[PDB]
Amino acid sequence: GTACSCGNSKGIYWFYRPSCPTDRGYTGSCRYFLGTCCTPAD
Repeated sequence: GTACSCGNSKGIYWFYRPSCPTDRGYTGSCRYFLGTCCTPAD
């Protein structure tokens, strides 16, 4: 998986995908170099 971390939140970042499915319990959303970083705590 495309791992991404925001402080303490750990999740997955999507490549150029402006559509982050928040139904996966995503807590935060950060800008990762290659796309949208959707971070819950995985």
